[PDB]
Amino acid sequence: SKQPDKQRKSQRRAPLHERHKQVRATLSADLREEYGQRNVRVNAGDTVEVLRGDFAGEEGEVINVDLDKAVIHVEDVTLEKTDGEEVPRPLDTSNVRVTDLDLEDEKREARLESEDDSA
Amino acid sequence: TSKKKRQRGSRTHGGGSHKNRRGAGHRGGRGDAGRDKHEFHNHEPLGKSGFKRPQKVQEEAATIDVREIDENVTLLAADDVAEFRVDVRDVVEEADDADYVKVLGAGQVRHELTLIADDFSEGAREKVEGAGGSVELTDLGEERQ
Amino acid sequence: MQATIYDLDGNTDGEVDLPDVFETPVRSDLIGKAVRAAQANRKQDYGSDEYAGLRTPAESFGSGRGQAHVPKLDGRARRVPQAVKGRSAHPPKTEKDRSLDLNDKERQLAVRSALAATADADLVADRGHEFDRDEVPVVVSDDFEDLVKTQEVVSLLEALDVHADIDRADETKIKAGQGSARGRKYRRPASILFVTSDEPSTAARNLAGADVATASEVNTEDLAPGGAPGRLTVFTESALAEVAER
Amino acid sequence: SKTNPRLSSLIADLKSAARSSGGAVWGDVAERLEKPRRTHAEVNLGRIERYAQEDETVVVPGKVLGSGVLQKDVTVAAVDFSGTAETKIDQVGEAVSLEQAIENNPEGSHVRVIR
RNA sequence: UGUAUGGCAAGUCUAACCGGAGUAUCCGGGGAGGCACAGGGAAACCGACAUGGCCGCAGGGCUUGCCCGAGGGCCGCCGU
RNA sequence: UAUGCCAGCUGGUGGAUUGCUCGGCUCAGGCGCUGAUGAAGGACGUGCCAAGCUGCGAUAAGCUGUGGGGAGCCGCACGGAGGCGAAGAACCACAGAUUUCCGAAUGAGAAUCUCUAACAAUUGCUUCGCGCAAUGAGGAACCCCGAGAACUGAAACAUCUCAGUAUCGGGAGGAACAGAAAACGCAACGUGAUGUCGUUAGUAACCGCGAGUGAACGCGAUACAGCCCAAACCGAAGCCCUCACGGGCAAUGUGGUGUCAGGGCUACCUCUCAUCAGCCGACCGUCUUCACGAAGUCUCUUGGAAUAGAGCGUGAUACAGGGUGACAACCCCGUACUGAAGACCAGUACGCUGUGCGGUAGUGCCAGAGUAGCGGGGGUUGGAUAUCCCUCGCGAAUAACGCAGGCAUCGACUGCGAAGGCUAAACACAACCUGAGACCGAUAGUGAACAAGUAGUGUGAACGAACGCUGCAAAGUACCCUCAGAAGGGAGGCGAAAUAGAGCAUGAAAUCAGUUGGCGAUCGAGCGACAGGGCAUACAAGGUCCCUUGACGAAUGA
Ligand SMILES: [Cl-]
Ligand SMILES: [Cl-]
Ligand SMILES: [Cl-]
Ligand SMILES: [Mg+2]
Ligand SMILES: [Mg+2]
Ligand SMILES: [Mg+2]
Ligand SMILES: [Mg+2]
Ligand SMILES: [Mg+2]
Ligand SMILES: [Mg+2]
Ligand SMILES: [Mg+2]
Ligand SMILES: [Mg+2]
Ligand SMILES: [Mg+2]
Ligand SMILES: [Mg+2]
Ligand SMILES: [Mg+2]
Ligand SMILES: [Mg+2]
Ligand SMILES: [Mg+2]
Ligand SMILES: [Mg+2]
Ligand SMILES: [Mg+2]
Ligand code: NA
Ligand code: NA
Ligand code: NA
Ligand code: NA
Ligand code: NA
Ligand code: NA
Ligand code: NA
Ligand code: NA
Ligand code: NA
Ligand code: NA
Ligand code: NA
Ligand code: NA
Ligand code: NA
Ligand code: NA
Ligand code: NA
Ligand code: NA
Ligand code: NA
Ligand code: NA
Ligand code: NA
Ligand code: NA
Ligand code: NA
Repeated sequence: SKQPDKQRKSQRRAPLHERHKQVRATLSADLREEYGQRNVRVNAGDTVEVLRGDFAGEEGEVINVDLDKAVIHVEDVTLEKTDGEEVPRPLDTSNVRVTDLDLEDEKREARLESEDDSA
Repeated sequence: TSKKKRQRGSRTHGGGSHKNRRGAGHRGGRGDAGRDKHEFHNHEPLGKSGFKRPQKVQEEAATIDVREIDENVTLLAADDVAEFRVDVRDVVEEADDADYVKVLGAGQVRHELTLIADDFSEGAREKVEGAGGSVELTDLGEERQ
Repeated sequence: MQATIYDLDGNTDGEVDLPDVFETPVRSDLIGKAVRAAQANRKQDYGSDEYAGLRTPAESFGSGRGQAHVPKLDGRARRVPQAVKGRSAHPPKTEKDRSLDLNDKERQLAVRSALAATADADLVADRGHEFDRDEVPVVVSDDFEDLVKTQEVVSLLEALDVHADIDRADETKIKAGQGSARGRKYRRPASILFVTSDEPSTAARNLAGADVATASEVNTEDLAPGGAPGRLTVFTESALAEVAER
Repeated sequence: SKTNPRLSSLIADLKSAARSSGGAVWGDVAERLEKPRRTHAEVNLGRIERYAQEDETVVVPGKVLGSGVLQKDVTVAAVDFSGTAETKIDQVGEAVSLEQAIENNPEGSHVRVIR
């Protein structure tokens, strides 16, 4: 709807399969040109470049994608706990850009290429 | 700024002693209570007066004074011009749900008028004939006797 | 008077007589009344629950225990207006008539007057609109009604030295106050009104601050947003014509 | 507190005249228009016909309405006229706005106030 | 029932509702009906001064006290 | 100078304030019945570890199929262990499987268990056998039929009023009810089923003629729709169960005809496009859901972070709303445009099949009885003589008759056929879906933003709270010292910030600890206002002030 409370609500309570659209990131210029899409659903295989946080400028491989929290783990984008363990600093796909896609899934590549569907 | 808007701080809001604006006792009773006792003043006296005739036995006449006709004879260019001649029935509004159209004699008549209506007043004729005019009575108007 | 017609390039292409209505003496008081009414008439009825605070059998113990005669249940005061969780003494009510009447003659007169305020470069500039021009309203050929791209309308407006107004309206304001929580976070200046004849300009409507209307039903709010007369407007050859008999 | 911006100006103009020129009627009309609308004049033709005289401008400190008949050739000046009034008048004379009268006759001479 | 402001004015206003649309706003239509346009009388029934006279405020005129004097005041006269 | 007074500072207590909104409140559109095929509700179960909530039912946070969806997932719930998913899981839609016990609860009994084949009970049909069926109970209110107060108003009070209200009994549906004139009665050469809306009108009418109460016809609208029996005349030509056989019903009449454009019968004229039964069966629209969907994440500065400032650029049938480390059309979801599906409209409209409409003359063949109507007693209504109803008693005609038109009787005139029946659409509500807001913003708004009808109180009926906010990211504090110590403390680490460190944003007042200034153990109490002195004071936001002399100089005045 147009009411803020309902907007935020539908986004926070959206069922798992609708959570997919929440983890979409913009595609690089080449990839945009190559597949006819402005963005894509970030996957655990894709390579990405950080465009906004304190890690802006760094690239890495998407190590994890949580649909529930709508966040991703990017290789080397970490935080150092007190004990010394290096843990991941979650990122919002909105501040990220896909530079390389993992296309081992026939289905993903298919959708990624059809002109009538978006991946 | 209105009177209402200036009450905050007044405590009593114009009612005088705070012992005043309580219940109906402050009004001498609910509604017209005591209209025959403590508040009889300005109330019409008690009692019955007269009788009414049943609604469907009552006639309602559609009336108009000569003054109205006469003042607009020229303006009534959409009505017969003779040596004027007008059928009141077509002039008086509310002449449908009316039991009949009657011409009254209020004002002057500065034209020779030939008026046709269901009824006329003595003075309506006197004035219309005195101005060199005639008064034609409708067939309905043929109830005079 | 006469109004210069412009072609989709911004060049003069004849000119017709500016209908008489644009000579109606500007009447801001009447215009304001018409706009205040239109705004009130779309307001929604509201009010608290008829029974809020009354769902309780709370009673006053009366005298004897050194307590005020306040209704209480399970040791807590209730129902009365001075009590927490108590009823609201004189709350908003659904039954209230939040609408405003306006005589058709009075409203029609304000429409005509707002129309007239449109053909006054000084008024229009005072109202706040930004533009470099002398003739106003800005009249255009009926071919405007066939444009399709917003970008196209932009150029035309730049060619008419009237695009500055849209630059003015290209800045939303984030309002102070809780309107925000109810979906009224933003607000922006009113820019150009585009009156056409067949249908509202699909091509111009998205322009920042713009409003599109049709001569048969363009209204007071259209001509004088917020009751303020003199909106920078652009009529259509045929629009200008229809408006005359309003 | 008048609301009509036009009525306001008219009143300010009626004064400026009363003060500058010698017009006393103008200041008189201004003082009446300033008073509550309910006190303003609502005159029908029949009354103008009865007390107006040629070459003497009829000044109505209110509005002229169309009831009755007017035969005299007089120049009536009012704040406003009902469409019918203005029409019947111009057929035998001239209907004029106080704003015009103030200009044609700032001295407010040869005028008769009618309410 | 008053009052202030505003529209229209011997009239004025639409109600439900209908069409349009930018779709609760808004534009157009809708006068059903209401109040006003005549009253008096229980009723039957009957049915009035678009001005005849005098004072006179404001305002106007004049040859500077003298005229014309809306409104207002006092009478006449008219309907029942 | 103790005890101590006033103001402040540092720290606390407290949780106001400001900001925020996962909740409310209200309006609007759509849609709307469930249950013996055992509902709704409840009990008890069910997870690797499981207390609450949610889901589910011994196949127990689930099983199957089809479609969608997609590289993740194992509910809220972020642990530990482990597992599932390219054999396409998660998740969503439709359909199906399973679905304990109590519960209308129905074999019988019982505080959710138990005892020895069950429609218990009441009915209809009936193979007279529970063989085939029905009813029961629920639901937010709405709806219909019954029973029916009082406080109160009348400034007391009895009729009246509150009010046919509250509450109670019985029951239907998605809507109910009403409904094709024994009407109306602008009286007419007129209207033409019924609801409802606007008006008629606070009119007529009622009334200790007090207070108060209070229509209708008509009109303008919405939506429109009109039919079936009983009887006459026919007289088994009929209907139900069953695949069939066969059985049951039916002369106390199944079935044909017929229903005030009266019909039937007899004799003719003409014709059907009415009506009724049945078949087929939507468009559009509306509501919801879905697919697709344009353009910057470029420079410098600031910052922990750019959705900021300055600069450059772009889309727009899209500048609604939301998200994202700060103000984002162009970063992500969306939004405009186009398209798809489902539901409702509706088994309706249109179309079709079948039947056959109507007219003339003749005929006293037929046409609903405790009725119409009268009287006694009450209730109810605006209903007054003239509302509607109940009760007791009495009681008619037969169309050549009867009822009505606001007192009764008789005549005239006009209208209309009661005592049998059915009937779409327009209207009410708001459970359910979705949308909206000059509504509230955590003492508000629902009782309930939180475990909310929760905790808790009462034998019970019933009653009933409070509690929202770390951070951009848990980076949720390693190591060392101390200690009885997973306490606490010290030191230290993270972060822009820990005085953001866990009921953790901000953090008021009352008030408490410490401390600074002033006062202070010989002195008097509305705590101050106005004057004037002491002492005290970083900046900033105020910059004036003191003395000699001189000028001016009201009243007054040596
Ligand atoms: Cl009478
Ligand atoms: Cl007059
Ligand atoms: Cl009728
Ligand atoms: Mg593709
Ligand atoms: Mg409350
Ligand atoms: Mg504020
Ligand atoms: Mg009429
Ligand atoms: Mg049992
Ligand atoms: Mg009493
Ligand atoms: Mg009903
Ligand atoms: Mg009394
Ligand atoms: Mg009553
Ligand atoms: Mg009636
Ligand atoms: Mg039959
Ligand atoms: Mg009663
Ligand atoms: Mg609360
Ligand atoms: Mg007890
Ligand atoms: Mg805090
Ligand atoms: Na007072
Ligand atoms: Na008081
Ligand atoms: Na009283
Ligand atoms: Na008395
Ligand atoms: Na009529
Ligand atoms: Na309660
Ligand atoms: Na106390
Ligand atoms: Na309302
Ligand atoms: Na009318
Ligand atoms: Na529904
Ligand atoms: Na659990
Ligand atoms: Na189940
Ligand atoms: Na059964
Ligand atoms: Na049996
Ligand atoms: Na009393
Ligand atoms: Na008493
Ligand atoms: Na009584
Ligand atoms: Na972002
Ligand atoms: Na009786
Ligand atoms: Na009748
Ligand atoms: Na709270």
